[PDB]
Amino acid sequence: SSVPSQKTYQGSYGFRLGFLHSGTAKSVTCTYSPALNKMFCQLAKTCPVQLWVDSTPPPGTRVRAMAIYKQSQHMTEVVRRCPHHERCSDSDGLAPPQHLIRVEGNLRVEYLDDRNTFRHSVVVPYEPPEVGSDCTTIHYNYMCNSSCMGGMNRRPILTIITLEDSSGNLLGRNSFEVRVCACPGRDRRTEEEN
Amino acid sequence: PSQDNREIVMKYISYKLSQRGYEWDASEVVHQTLRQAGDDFSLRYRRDFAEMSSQLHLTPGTAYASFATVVEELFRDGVNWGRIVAFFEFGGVMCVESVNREMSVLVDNIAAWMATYLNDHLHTWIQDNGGWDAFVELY
Ligand SMILES: [Zn+2]
Repeated sequence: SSVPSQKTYQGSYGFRLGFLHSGTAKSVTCTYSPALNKMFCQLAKTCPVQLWVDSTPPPGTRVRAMAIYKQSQHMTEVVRRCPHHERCSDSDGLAPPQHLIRVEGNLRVEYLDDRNTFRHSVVVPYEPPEVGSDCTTIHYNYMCNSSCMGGMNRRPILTIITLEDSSGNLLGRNSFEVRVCACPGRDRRTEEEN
Repeated sequence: PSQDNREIVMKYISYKLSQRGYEWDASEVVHQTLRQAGDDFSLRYRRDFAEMSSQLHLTPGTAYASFATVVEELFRDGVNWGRIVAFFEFGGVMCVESVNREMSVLVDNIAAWMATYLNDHLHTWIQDNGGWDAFVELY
């Protein structure tokens, strides 16, 4: 009956999200707009999300991703994939077919179907940035366009990224809007106009 | 039935090692989808397989329990086809790594270890989830 929280929480470790400086040139697979806090991508393409931190969390920390609908009319509905893409055989062997968000290139990935909320989420172990770099980068995949009727059906969503400890207590939260579409460039410069 | 799964190990390792120069050994379409799925996983998870290797110091004296510890971490959250493919691919990576270090004898050991872990922990799950022909139906 309740809704996950979108409220930002930099917490004790100074948790903040980052994105690549990709432009809106045509045929761009995934691009982020700072002014709208909205990422634009196309199905199954890698969307890099980097995690920026002021104080490195202890080992055993986890990074969870979860989608919610943005409009208050639909926030109580679970964000799941269309029927066409659930039965679509696009599974990598690690992700259950109903989940909308996936993580690629991480064998330690796990998918949760919450037995009380019935909301999907995907979580990886937190690891500090690679030696020489400054931030932890995660590659997400969205497995269904927002335009998909029978699933999202034109309803904008947000992705919530949270840091939690071994037992799942909140250490940090951040959020950003997401549109999965065919032309993320033209559709970005469009939404930026209005 | 256990002998049928020993074959899947040896066929997977023999073809992986035959993709390199080394020749070795001590329906076919079930092995076809496994081998290609495994070729996919070594690109997607090269850094994970590299980590799993460094934590398993592969020496002539390496016991089976050391190998079963690394593989048991792979199935900690449950067994699925993706993690099963990583298991076959990781074993194959170890066999390829051993002959590249002039330690070809270690291949016969890794094959035994994979066969034992397969029958002792993975096979009961495989039968209850539609068998191997459920794996060809998804991949
Ligand atoms: Zn869909």
